[PDB]
Amino acid sequence: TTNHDHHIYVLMGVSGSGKSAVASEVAHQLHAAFLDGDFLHPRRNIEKMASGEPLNDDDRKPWLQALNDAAFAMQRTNKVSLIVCSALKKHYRDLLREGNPNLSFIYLKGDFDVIESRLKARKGHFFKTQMLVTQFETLQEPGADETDVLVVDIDQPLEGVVASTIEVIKKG
Amino acid sequence: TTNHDHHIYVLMGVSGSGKSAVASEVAHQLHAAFLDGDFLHPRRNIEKMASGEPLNDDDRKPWLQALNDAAFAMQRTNKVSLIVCSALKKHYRDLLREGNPNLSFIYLKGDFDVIESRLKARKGHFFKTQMLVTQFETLQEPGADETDVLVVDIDQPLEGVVASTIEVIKKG
Ligand SMILES: Nc1ncnc2c1ncn2[C@@H]1O[C@H](COP(=O)(O)OP(=O)(O)OP(=O)(O)O)[C@@H](O)[C@H]1O
Ligand SMILES: Nc1ncnc2c1ncn2[C@@H]1O[C@H](COP(=O)(O)OP(=O)(O)OP(=O)(O)O)[C@@H](O)[C@H]1O
Ligand SMILES: [Mg+2]
Ligand SMILES: [Mg+2]
Repeated sequence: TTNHDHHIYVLMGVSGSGKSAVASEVAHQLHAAFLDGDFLHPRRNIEKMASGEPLNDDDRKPWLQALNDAAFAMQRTNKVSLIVCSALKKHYRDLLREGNPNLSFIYLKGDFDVIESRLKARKGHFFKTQMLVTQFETLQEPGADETDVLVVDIDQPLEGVVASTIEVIKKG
Repeated sequence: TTNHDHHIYVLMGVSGSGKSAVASEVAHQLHAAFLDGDFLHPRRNIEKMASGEPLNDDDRKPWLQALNDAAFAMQRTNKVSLIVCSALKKHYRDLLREGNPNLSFIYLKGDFDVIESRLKARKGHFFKTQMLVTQFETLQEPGADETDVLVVDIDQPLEGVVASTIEVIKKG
């Protein structure tokens, strides 16, 4: 049922760290399945969000379980499946891990100043520094004790992180 | 909550019509959001199918309702959203339509001989005739009364199918 020769990689990291760009390119070049985790939020969450209220860990819980389940499905028919999910808290990672031993994470790791300039570089985008601060505040970095976590250096042009991500995926 | 300025396109058609190959390349070229609808099956459907049994329409309902919420979520942040779902039965399509007035279908239309040839050209694939035959039996072509349906000619090279898809997407 779990297909141990198929693997799932959750692209994680704070907002602006490259999750969508990297994951978009990596799936293209690898012919891999690709799911953006934001699309699994229940109707409930989309409406809360539209109304400007910020989700809570109790709201994230149903979203994450659906993420879990979608990972379970993707691994039924693809050797390599990529999911985009910031996954800031260890506890979110545990919820994704459950029942998916063939799941691992690729942490797109960068420090604050690198990500900030990358967020600023978008024409017309009004940058609120506080948004990023909190991202980093919320971030619970996966340490070495989290052994299904691979880490990729973002202080690199898009092509590099894409390559490092590929290397990380192919490394076995 | 319905962003009436954003749109969702459900690429549909029988097995082998090209849904995946076309949606992939098209989302790539348009930088559109993309969801393979098979990834939204509830846990139980996956197991049921893991066990070798085919889904019945009761199984499909919650699958489709979840896909519906997924389209709902996608249109929140993407101007163009692609979803792959063969959606053969009118009923499945209504399930998708509900609460999504900004959703429409893109029918990858073509006949047996053409689809057959293509499935057969898969290297290593032992073509089983009955499969495709059942697909066509099950197909309830969207007639003119389904006004949210766009049609594309599959009897054209992939990249033309792509362009024709791109053309109907940009047509408005
Ligand atoms: N390594 C890179 N080098 C230069 N620019 C990059 C790199 N990676 C991503 N970018 C750009 O920086 C911005 C942030 O990337 P992206 O949208 O993928 O981040 P994200 O992690 O998905 O953010 P969010 O989680 O908020 O949706 C984008 O404009 C993207 O084009
Ligand atoms: N118009 C095209 N011209 C030639 N070959 C095509 C064309 N479109 C798709 N193909 C090829 O035909 C095969 C069927 O395509 P594809 O896997 O995208 O169909 P599908 O609708 O997603 O089928 P399924 O629902 O079974 O996954 C693929 O191998 C694809 O590479
Ligand atoms: Mg993103
Ligand atoms: Mg397909």
